[PDB]
Amino acid sequence: VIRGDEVRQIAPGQTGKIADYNYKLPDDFTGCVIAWNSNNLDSKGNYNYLYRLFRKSNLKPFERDISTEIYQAGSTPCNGVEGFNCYFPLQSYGF
Amino acid sequence: AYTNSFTRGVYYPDKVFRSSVLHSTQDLFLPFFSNV
Amino acid sequence: FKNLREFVFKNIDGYFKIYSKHTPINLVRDLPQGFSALEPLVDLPIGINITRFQTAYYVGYLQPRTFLLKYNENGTITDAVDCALDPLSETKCTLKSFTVEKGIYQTSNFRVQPTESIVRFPNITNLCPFGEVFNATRFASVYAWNRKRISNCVADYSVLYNSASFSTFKCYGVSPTKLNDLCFTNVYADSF
Amino acid sequence: SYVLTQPPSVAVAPGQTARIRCGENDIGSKNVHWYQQKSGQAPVLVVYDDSDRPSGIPERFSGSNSGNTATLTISRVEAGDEADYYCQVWDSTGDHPDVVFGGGTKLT
Amino acid sequence: LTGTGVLTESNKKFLPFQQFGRDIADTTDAVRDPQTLEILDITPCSFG
Amino acid sequence: LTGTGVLTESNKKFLPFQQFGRDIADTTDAVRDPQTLEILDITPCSFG
Amino acid sequence: TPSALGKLQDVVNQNAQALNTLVKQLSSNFGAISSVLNDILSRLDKPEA
Repeated sequence: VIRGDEVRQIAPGQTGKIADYNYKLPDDFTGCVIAWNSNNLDSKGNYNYLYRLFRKSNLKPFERDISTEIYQAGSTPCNGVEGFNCYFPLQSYGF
Repeated sequence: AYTNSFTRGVYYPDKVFRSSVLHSTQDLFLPFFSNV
Repeated sequence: FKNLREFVFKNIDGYFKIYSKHTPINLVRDLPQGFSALEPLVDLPIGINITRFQTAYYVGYLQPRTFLLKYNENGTITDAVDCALDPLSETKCTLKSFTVEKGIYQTSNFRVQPTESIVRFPNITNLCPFGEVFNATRFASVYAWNRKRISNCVADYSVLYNSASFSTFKCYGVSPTKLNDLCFTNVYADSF
Repeated sequence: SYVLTQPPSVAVAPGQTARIRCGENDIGSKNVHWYQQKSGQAPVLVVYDDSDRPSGIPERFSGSNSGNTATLTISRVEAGDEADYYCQVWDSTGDHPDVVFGGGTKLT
Repeated sequence: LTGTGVLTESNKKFLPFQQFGRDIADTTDAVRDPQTLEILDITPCSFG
Repeated sequence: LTGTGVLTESNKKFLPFQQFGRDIADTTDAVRDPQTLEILDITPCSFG
Repeated sequence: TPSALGKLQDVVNQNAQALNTLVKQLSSNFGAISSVLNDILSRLDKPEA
């Protein structure tokens, strides 16, 4: 589930937000990507759907983990609802 | 604990039926005449 | 001890491969002369990041090598040659046959492997002025085009390409792949 | 309509740092230059670009251009710095090309 | 695939794992099927 | 710039517009540090 | 005079002219944008790149 401005990471193909951090394809990927404009199906404001903000490194293809994995710049691991120099991984988005 | 190992983990280089050929496949394989 | 069991798992691109073979053993602690030719059956997905595993059993460490084989008419592995073991087997790998005649054989050459990556960045934190130049209210006419020199940027070029507002982005003398990792001397911006 | 605005005066102790700025709206999209005029003689340029300096004038004088400011920094202030300074942002100015000068800073 | 050649059964060494394959010079060299359990290498149609 | 090499202090006197260099094979053979204004040359590592 | 040894001087100049010429075909673009290969070897995804 992606927006309309972010079709261009999977056509023709580069790294990005949606590419590295949300649904990753291989760097030498030769298979078929599946995509269609389906505005009437997600829309019903649909604020239930989620996304990932940012990560320390660019991820490998087909990764899904429901884990509390925080982005941070320092080496010290932060925990809680808010962390020092810490951005939250899982956030909702609206359509 | 060290043990000398001869020719462990050698595998066919493809899924292809291989016969009567000298196949020069550079491939990720375990080395020979080592210790495990 | 009677049984020796092993499997090979290789993790590339999120895949999780399974190779299967069983082998009887008559030795307690040492390893026998013979081989173990495994055969794959099924490949699975995982979806998670795996760096450690925890469990009669054996572990392997994998390094890339070069190998040259020989096959009979029936289709069975007769012998195998590790082309980086000793330079005799490297000569066997170069000459494509397992018999080597008498002489000097010019196999390959070498160069020193690096130890680590050394990056000499300019040690200043700053956002580059492409946020300010592109977001300008006033542009000029085409015969009297504005010119700007931009000197110090440590921030990335990722906002150049990768946006749907930038409809036409033909780069002639450079690829858009090179934009994220480059280092240059001067930046000129012309606007009309 | 673009007109350069400069403060009238600033006073510093010798051997210390001085902060002289010429900053308006969207000046970071344009180039800034700096000049020195002593009282009764011809002006001399001391800063060529947003940060680059010409020859003769040492590393005492430095500057940077970011956002809505362009600030000249004078380090280890001596007696010879007491002069007139002007910023010279070039602009298209509604397709009538102008060399716009600033109001002038007097450093004492 | 497309093969213009004489077709005859073979009795090669096979697995279900080794179902498909090609020659070292990339002609057709490994076919297995549930219809006829023999292997197939396409000898060409006496071309010359 | 990505590359493998060991650099020493260059004895060449360069004017400040000369930052990089183009040799007879058009590769980078001279380079100047951005923090300190020293000059260094580029050769790769040892061969054999 | 170099006129006697000019046969092998032409042989060594033909060889070394071919060698530094072969360095000039190291320099040349042949239609490309650079003599280096670092323009695509960077972190974007490459199904077509």
